[PDB]
Amino acid sequence: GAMEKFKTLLYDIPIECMEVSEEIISYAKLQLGKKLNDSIYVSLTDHINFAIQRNQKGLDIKNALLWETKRLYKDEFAIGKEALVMVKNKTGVSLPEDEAGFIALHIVNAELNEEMPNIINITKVMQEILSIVKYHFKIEFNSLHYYRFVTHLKFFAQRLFNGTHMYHRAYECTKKIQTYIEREYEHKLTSDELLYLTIHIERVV
Amino acid sequence: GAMEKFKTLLYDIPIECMEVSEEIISYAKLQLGKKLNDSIYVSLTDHINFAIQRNQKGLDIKNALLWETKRLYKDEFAIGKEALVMVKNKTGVSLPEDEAGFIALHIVNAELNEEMPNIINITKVMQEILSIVKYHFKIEFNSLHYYRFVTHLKFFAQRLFNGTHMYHRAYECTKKIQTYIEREYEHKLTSDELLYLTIHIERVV
Repeated sequence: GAMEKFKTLLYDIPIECMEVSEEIISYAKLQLGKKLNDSIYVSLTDHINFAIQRNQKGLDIKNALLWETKRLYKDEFAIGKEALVMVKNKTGVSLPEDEAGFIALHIVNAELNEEMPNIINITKVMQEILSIVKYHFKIEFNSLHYYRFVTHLKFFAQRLFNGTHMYHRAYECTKKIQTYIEREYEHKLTSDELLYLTIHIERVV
Repeated sequence: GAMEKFKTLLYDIPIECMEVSEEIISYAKLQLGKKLNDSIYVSLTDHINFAIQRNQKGLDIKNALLWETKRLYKDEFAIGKEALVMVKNKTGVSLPEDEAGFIALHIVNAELNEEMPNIINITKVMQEILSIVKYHFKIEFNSLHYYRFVTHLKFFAQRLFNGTHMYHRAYECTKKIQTYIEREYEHKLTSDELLYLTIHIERVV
C-alpha cells in the first residue's frame, strides 16, 4: 500500500530531471572521488525541478550563502557551475549563479551525510571563524594551508552540531569564537574544542 | 532507464517511514486545511528516516531556529509536536523537540511551495522584524493581531526572496529593517515594501 502510494509520487517527477541530475551526480563523483550519500539522487532531482519550475514562473532564486559557498567549497562550486551548463544544454534554461551555489551545497550535504539546515549552520560557523581570525590577526587569506584550515573547520563545525568529540594570541581568538557560538547556537566550546581551534588557527597563521 | 533507476532508490526507504509520514501529512491537512505541496511526502519521509537513523547513531539533532519556529508557526509546531508522538508510537524512538521544529518547517515549506534554505531566510527576516519593532517601540507582543502581523511578515519575506511585488515612528522602524535586509541579504526595500511595513507595524502596535 505504502510502497505503491510512493510509487505514484514518481509520476510527478519529469524524466529529464532524473536524467540531468544523474549526469551531475556522475560528474561530481569523478571530480571529487569522494563518496556521496545516495540521498543526493532524489534530493538534487527534486531541487532542479523546483528550481527550473520556479524560474519558469519568473520567480527569483536568491542564495544568501553564495559568496561563502564559492570560497569554502571550491571543488563543489566548480561542479555546480558545470551543472548549470549541463542544465542549460539539456533544458535550454538559464539558471542564476545562485543555483550553482545551491547545487554545490547539495553535494556537500551528500558528502557529509547531512541535511540542508545543518549544512547552512556548518557553513556559517566556518565563515564566522575565518572572519574572527582574519580580523584578529589582521591577516589576508589566500590557496595553500587555506584548504587545510577550511577542511578542519568543516569537520569541527559538523562535530559541533551532532555531538561528536575529537598560544594566547591564537587562544584569545578562539575565545571570541566560543562567545559567538554560545550566543548564536547555544553551545559552549569544551577544552578539547578550544585546544583544536587554537592549534589550527595558530598553525594556519 | 530513467525511470527505473529512480524506482530502485525507493528500495532504500523503509516502509514504516512512508507510513508514519503519511499519518503526519494526513493529520496536518486536517488541522490546517491549508493545501500542502505534494513535495512534502518525499521530503518528510526522507527527513524522518534521516532523523531516526541519526538518532540511532547517538548523534544530536540541533535546530538553531527552534525558538523562532515555536512562536512564528504556532499551528505547524503543534503538529510537529504531535508528529513526534506519532513517531514514538510507531517506532518507539524518542526524537528531541528540535525535530518537532524541523517537521514544522517542512510543513511550512509545503504550504509556501518553498525549499528549506528559503524558509530559513524567510523565518530569520520575520524574527528580525519582530525584534526591531519590539525594541523600537519598547513593546511586548502577546495572541490577537500578532498572528495577523506575523502572517503578513511571512508573505512579505517570501515576496522579498522570489521577486514578487505587492507615520515616522513606524517608518523610522521600517528604515532600520531596510538597513538590516540590505546588509544581510543584499536587497534594498522599495517604496511599496516600506509602505507595506510601515502600515502594518503602525497597525500592529
